[PDB]
Amino acid sequence: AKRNIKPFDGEKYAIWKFRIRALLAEQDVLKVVDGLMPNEVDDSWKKAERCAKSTIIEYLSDSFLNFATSDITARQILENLDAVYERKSLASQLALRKRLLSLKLSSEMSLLSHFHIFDELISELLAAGAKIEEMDKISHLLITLPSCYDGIITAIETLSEENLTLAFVKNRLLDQEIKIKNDH
Amino acid sequence: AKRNIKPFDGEKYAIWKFRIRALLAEQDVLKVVDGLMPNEVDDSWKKAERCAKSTIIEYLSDSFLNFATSDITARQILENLDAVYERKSLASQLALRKRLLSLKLSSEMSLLSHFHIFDELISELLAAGAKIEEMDKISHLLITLPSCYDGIITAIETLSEENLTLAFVKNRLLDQEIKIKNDH
Amino acid sequence: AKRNIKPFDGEKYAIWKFRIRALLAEQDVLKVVDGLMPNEVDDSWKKAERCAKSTIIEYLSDSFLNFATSDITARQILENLDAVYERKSLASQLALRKRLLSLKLSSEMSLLSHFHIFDELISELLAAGAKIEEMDKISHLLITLPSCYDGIITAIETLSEENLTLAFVKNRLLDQEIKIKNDH
Amino acid sequence: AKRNIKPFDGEKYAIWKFRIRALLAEQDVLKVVDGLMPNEVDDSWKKAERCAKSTIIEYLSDSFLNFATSDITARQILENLDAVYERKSLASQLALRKRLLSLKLSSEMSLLSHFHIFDELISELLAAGAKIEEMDKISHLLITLPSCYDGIITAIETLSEENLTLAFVKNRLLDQEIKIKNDH
Amino acid sequence: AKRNIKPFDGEKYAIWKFRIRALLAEQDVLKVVDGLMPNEVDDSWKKAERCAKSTIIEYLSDSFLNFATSDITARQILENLDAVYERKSLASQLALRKRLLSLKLSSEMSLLSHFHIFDELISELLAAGAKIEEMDKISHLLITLPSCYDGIITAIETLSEENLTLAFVKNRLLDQEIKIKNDH
Amino acid sequence: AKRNIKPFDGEKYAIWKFRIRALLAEQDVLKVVDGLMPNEVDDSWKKAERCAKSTIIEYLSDSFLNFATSDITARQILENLDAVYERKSLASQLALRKRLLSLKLSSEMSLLSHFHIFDELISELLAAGAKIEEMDKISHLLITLPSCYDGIITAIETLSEENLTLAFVKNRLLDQEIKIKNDH
Repeated sequence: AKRNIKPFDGEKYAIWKFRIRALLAEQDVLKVVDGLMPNEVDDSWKKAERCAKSTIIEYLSDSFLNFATSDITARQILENLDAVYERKSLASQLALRKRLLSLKLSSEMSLLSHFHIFDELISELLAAGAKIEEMDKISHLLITLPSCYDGIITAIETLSEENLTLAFVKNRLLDQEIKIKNDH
Repeated sequence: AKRNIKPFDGEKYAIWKFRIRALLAEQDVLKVVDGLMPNEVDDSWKKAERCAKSTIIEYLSDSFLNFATSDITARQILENLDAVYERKSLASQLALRKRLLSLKLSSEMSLLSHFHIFDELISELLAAGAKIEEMDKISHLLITLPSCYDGIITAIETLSEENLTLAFVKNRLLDQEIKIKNDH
Repeated sequence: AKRNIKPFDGEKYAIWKFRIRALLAEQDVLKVVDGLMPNEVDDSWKKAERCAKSTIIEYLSDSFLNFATSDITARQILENLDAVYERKSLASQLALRKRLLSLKLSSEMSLLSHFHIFDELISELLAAGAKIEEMDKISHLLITLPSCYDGIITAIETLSEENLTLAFVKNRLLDQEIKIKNDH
Repeated sequence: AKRNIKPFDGEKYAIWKFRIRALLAEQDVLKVVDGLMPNEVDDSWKKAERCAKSTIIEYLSDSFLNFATSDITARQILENLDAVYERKSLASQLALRKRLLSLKLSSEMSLLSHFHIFDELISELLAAGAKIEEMDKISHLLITLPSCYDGIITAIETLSEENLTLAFVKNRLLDQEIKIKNDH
Repeated sequence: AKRNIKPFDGEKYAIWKFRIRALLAEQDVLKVVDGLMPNEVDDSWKKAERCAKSTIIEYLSDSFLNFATSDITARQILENLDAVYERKSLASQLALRKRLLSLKLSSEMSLLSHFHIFDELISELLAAGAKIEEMDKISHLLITLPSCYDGIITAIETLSEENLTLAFVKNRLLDQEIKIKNDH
Repeated sequence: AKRNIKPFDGEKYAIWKFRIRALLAEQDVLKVVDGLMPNEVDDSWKKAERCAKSTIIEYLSDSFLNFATSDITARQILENLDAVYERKSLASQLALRKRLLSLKLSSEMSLLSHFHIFDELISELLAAGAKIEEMDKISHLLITLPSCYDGIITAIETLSEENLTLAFVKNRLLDQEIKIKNDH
């Protein structure tokens, strides 16, 4: 159905997995991957499993068929791909946190690309066994900015830590980005 | 279904949203986005929800999938996108007003491209939350023109401000642009 | 359906309009644009309106959607496009007559491309609002040719008016250039 | 359906008409073009007429849409195109005969390509209604050959004028061409 | 259906004929061309003949459409193309046999291009009415490779013969080439 | 249906066979290949056989059409292709082992890509009839790493050979890669 999914070439596994899961959810098949295996399986379950396996095999590049050649269901294929490409290791978290704690904003880059990079790093941390909530994301985003945003950083941190959301902080930062680009 | 929609890469959100809304209306699915949530859900409503969510996910770039990563409906995805990209802000509208006031037609550019740029700026300013009347758009268009159009700028302002539509002014400006190009 | 209709980008509006109308007629949707609005609208009429609007939006560039941005029917979109791009402006007619009269053939040119250029100029001129019959088209085409064609030009202008058509004249000119190219 | 059909740009009209007729016959729609118009029209006839007209418009270049701008059926479009193009002017027949009378075999061209070109010329001339006997075709083919085939020319002329066929002459010419290429 | 069939332009007629016959067998139409004229004014027979003619015409280039312009059955069209491009002539067969016997192999081209040339020569002999079996093909192939392949040529020729194919020999020769390239 | 299948040209036969089998299963046609032939054949079985043969032929290159020239079914084509290109021979697997020995890790390549290449080679070797135990896979993986992994290799070797799996070794090597890339 959806043909905007680039075949898995070993790069950007999160995006491919998300698009495959969305496409499966379109066809009322995502219950196979997530839902528990019923004690008795009927024709509908078999058809759903066949459709999920066919879709996953179709959206895998030629070199990656070996993840599906064996007699393994779609959920097993996704589990194997997740284990190979999204592994929960403390070393990965420790390596990624140092990059996240040293991610300054370059002058030539706008806050939209910087926000995209920061969100990519946060999602990569969350892929491993990390527990980062909204407040930690806000704190990292605030500490990953140059000195021109000191006023908004001081003002935002004074706000109560119960209604703060990442979108609100991002909008407040973009407003001062617009203000700052005028004063430089 | 319709592959003329450019994936949303953070630029020209109004066009992308309009195209997505039109595509959803074609499939008889737009009732998810705008129609009220029924008290009792059925198979048709769930199918429409899934189809709308899958279409929106299909027509988003790889960077913007975090708007749909959460288990939320297509209506909520569009609401979040509206709040993050079509929010009403005063600083942004002030910057757009400055850009409109500092907009000058270049010699190389033709009046059609200048009109397109002016309409884009007006649409962005209106989305930013600045109410603009037709006469304000007409005055901006008149003052954003070079000295070659001074005669027609003076002539147009003398007309009564009761049926002066932007289309008539644009047509007259094109007609005199033909004469201006004839004399160069 | 058909992808042979190039998206509208401000050039060759008549061809795009005709192809869009033909595509709408193929899907039995042209009654929306041409047929009178019924007093009571049913599911079929609104479905046809949605299909026409989606088709026109799909075959419009991202810069030309400002007309359709307002929630208005496709018939009004076509009417606005016609008013903007097919307007009875005398200055455009005069400029296109001046360009058409001074349209001498170049040495490095193919007469099929010359016919294409002449026909697009004529189509633009008719869009400008100046009616040109057949005889004027043949006269302009004949006067646009060099002196090497004088024999066939005189033979054609000596022929009867009833048998004189633009396509027949173009065929005669092709037959003559075959000899001209052979005789070199 | 068939994408092998080249859009009609004013050249080789017979090929385009044959391809379009075959495509229409594929969809069981050619009955509209060829069959008599029924006194009472139904939904099927209207759908077939719409499909035929839409296909003809789709497989027409931008320079020939004027043949379908008027509100006419596909039958009338094909009739007008036949009237304009399915007629051989005196100059066309004279040019065909001149090409036949001045046809020669080049060094780089093989005998298969030359035979194909000669057969194409004969087919085009017969399309104009010029009856040609087999001996005339044989004489034309023999005089269009170089001087390297004089031996087989002398051999062929000595055969009785009762069993001379074009196929036998072509086979003998190819057999001699094999030796001629060997004798170099 | 099958679009891998390239349009016939007087090149590699055997491949095109095989693909066309396979496509006709897909639609159960081969009875029209291979049957002993079981004509009994059947509607199914007429439909099959029309479908065969349409399929043959679709996969023919514009140059070669003169082979099917007349009202001849698909069997007659295939027979005419066979008589034109598969001519049983002993002189051509002898010349091609000389070409095979004096083939050898170059110093720069890989085994794949040499195999393609050998396949072209063998197919042209089979077109020329020469009866060649698998063993004859292997014997012709194995006398053209350089002395670097003698170690595998002797081993292949020493085998028990019986059930060995040209494809297996080609695979072994490609493996030997892979082993050779590491040294030379 | 799916045109993503590269036509077979003697390279990567397993991928081509898997894609062809998947496509046949999609069309409800694969039952002719795996399922037993019924004693009495009906029209449905004949249609499925025709579809399978035509689909296999369509995705065979012009060089490999000789595998289906004779009157054979899809099963015969697939079994002949298996016998020629999927046979379990010493020569088939010795080359694969010699390629595994020379799979040195490059500096620009991450261990994810190198692990994928090693897995592809191991799967190809398994398809070559050479059964490989887990420890052999681990040793083959370990001998392809540079001197930067000496410590982890020694630690792995000192481990007991009871529950040492390839996944555990790969995870340890990836953690060591993180540590190494940190130390540069």
